[PDB]
Amino acid sequence: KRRRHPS
Amino acid sequence: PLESQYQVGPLLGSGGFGSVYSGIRVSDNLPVAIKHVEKDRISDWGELPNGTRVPMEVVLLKKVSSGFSGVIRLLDWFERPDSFVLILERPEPVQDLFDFITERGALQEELARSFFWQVLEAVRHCHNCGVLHRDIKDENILIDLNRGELKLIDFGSGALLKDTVYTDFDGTRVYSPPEWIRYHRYHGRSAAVWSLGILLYDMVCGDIPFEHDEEIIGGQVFFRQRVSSECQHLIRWCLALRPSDRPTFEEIQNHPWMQDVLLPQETAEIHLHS
Ligand SMILES: CN(C)CCCn1cc(C2=C(c3c[nH]c4ccccc34)C(=O)NC2=O)c2ccccc21
Repeated sequence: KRRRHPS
Repeated sequence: PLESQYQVGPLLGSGGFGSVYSGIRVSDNLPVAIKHVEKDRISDWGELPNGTRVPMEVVLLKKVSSGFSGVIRLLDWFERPDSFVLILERPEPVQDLFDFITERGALQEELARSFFWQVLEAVRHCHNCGVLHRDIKDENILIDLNRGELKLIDFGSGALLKDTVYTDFDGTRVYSPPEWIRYHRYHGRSAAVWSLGILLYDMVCGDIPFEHDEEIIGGQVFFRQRVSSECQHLIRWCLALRPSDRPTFEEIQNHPWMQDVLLPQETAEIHLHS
């Protein structure tokens, strides 16, 4: 489960 | 003049950094990126050498855009009544380091070493210019695939660099250090080095080490891929719980895993063209 991470 | 000098293309993306569009400068077809942000949505402000109220991001990009470097440079900016527009370098062809890693999985150490060195130089450049990025992560690194060159993006969480404590932060929690999580306090370099530790693990394992606060503060680094002992040691050093136990930029670039780095064109010929 790989993913982006917003600020 | 604004929409005369630059022909505007497709939206590249949007989020906490505003809306960013593909563009071409009309006087010389230079590929660029056009980033809009509403004044209503800007949380942080500064003052230019002219002495004018501008988003902090413009202040920081102007400090780092002198000379060539591993940073994406600010070519220009306009103010609008309800927004600011920044014109920025755009490589072509390009991919961000987050997608590159998703497509290719864990990187080979030689390639991870080349990338990570380039990011370390780019960050050193920032620090030398009095800028602290505060959001170093794979998603804020673009790869110029032809030249094998990494460029930093998104200075919207950044600050002026200083040696006293920071009590504000709003970059990416999963790349933020345990002293942020536990005390809402951190110092610039030591926090940067933590983020770089997370980034290196991301490069060599295929994903970041920690998703949850409890994992960040536990500082246990389980390696999910085969990674050399030297690289594991560097990463664990960057991810020391106590800030003062982390390495300096010099200790990192002098670490044995960091030696014999490929050149950017070599990195392209070997790992990117084929
Ligand atoms: C796609 N995400 C999650 C983050 C991208 C953030 N981002 C890319 C860019 C830039 C570029 C982009 C290159 N690919 C992009 C995809 C979405 C948004 C921007 C880009 C680029 O070529 N030059 C850039 O400065 C950028 C500029 C200002 C603030 C944030 C920026």
